[PDB]
Amino acid sequence: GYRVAGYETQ
Repeated sequence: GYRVAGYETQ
């Protein structure tokens, strides 16, 4: 398996 994530203003 794997994991992934993201974040951004607006």
